[PDB]
Amino acid sequence: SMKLTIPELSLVVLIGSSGSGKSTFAKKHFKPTEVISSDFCRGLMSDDENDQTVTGAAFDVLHYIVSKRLQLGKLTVVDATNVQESARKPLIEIAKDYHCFPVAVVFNLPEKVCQERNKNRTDRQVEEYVIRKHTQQMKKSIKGLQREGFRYVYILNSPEEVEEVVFERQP
Amino acid sequence: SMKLTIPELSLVVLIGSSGSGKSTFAKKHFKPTEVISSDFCRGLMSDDENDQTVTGAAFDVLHYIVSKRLQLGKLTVVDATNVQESARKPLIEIAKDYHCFPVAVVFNLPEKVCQERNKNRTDRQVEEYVIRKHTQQMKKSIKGLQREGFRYVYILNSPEEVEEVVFERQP
Ligand SMILES: O=c1ccn([C@@H]2O[C@H](COP(=O)(O)OP(=O)(O)OP(=O)(O)O)[C@@H](O)[C@H]2O)c(=O)[nH]1
Ligand SMILES: O=c1ccn([C@@H]2O[C@H](COP(=O)(O)OP(=O)(O)OP(=O)(O)O)[C@@H](O)[C@H]2O)c(=O)[nH]1
Ligand SMILES: [Mg+2]
Ligand SMILES: [Mg+2]
Ligand code: NA
Repeated sequence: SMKLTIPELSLVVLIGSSGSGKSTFAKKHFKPTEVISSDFCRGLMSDDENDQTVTGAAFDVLHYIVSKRLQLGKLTVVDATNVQESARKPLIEIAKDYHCFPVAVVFNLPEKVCQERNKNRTDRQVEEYVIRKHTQQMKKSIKGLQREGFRYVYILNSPEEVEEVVFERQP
Repeated sequence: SMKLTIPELSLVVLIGSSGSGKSTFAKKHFKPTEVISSDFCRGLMSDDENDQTVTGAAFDVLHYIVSKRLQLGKLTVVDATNVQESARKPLIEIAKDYHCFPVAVVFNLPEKVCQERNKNRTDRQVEEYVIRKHTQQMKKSIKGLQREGFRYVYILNSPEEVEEVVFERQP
């Protein structure tokens, strides 16, 4: 098993390409109400999924809901790609604002693995260019995560490592 | 600052080339008796500095002393290069046996930084090829450290980051 320690009061930031299995992992490891996803927040703004005009407000709404949860001292997982520094930055600030530990959980899987899961998805899909870009972005992000303010940085380097994860909420 | 969390019961494994500032860092951040260096253990076997003829005995002594400390449940810092997996693995296994958390602190500094420091040393110096090799070995080591069994992996990527470090011991 790969034991990843997180404090009871954490902001768990999932980092990974579309198709890297963030939501699947989130559903396996955390309670449904602990998980705030970008899909969910966009859905509050529009029932039209491909509406790129609501993306900003959805980010704002994601940040706000997370802020209020952490404020209440409730462990929260951000289920969004988070492969751009600009997306991670406000989460870190939120975490530090409410004295939570920001934790990065990085799905450092090959692009091919994500591309294939994507094609095999029945719920919703993205175009292949999206995952190519995500994967490059995820990779460029790894080295700097600790410097960004993440107190614990856990890089999962393969499907088997992802599968073997057990969280220990010791602190 | 760069906050690194370590449990009260830790085996803190410093990982860095000769010249990367391990002992300097150890002296700044830890009590002298918490630090066990390969150089100290070698010195118990021989008067000659960096006596390469007693290396195996020196590391045996290091492992023994480290094991006895962890047995007493006392936080220990291993101040050796630890750039080889064969050097790290027994520390991980020692930690696991005494139910302690192994923590990796990696001095991921550019080679030239270490080379420069090396030449200004009054204590002892190594040849350039040694530091080249250590740095290569260190860099190769980084990705797999979590998988090796390190519970927390902290990579310090520049002197600035190294300087900024503050440890938080959660007891
Ligand atoms: O180990 C796994 C994990 C996930 N999957 C499969 O991968 C597909 C994508 O899995 P997810 O829907 O969990 O990916 P994601 O959250 O990272 O994707 P975005 O919302 O960012 O777009 C799903 O169909 C899932 O069943 C596997 O096949 N094996
Ligand atoms: O931030 C620093 C840290 C250290 N140094 C200087 O670099 C030199 C080496 O620093 P150390 O002697 O602490 O390196 P080390 O323990 O990693 O090396 P080995 O035992 O493995 O050989 C020392 O002379 C120190 O003063 C700096 O110039 N700046
Ligand atoms: Mg998802
Ligand atoms: Mg030293
Ligand atoms: Na999973």
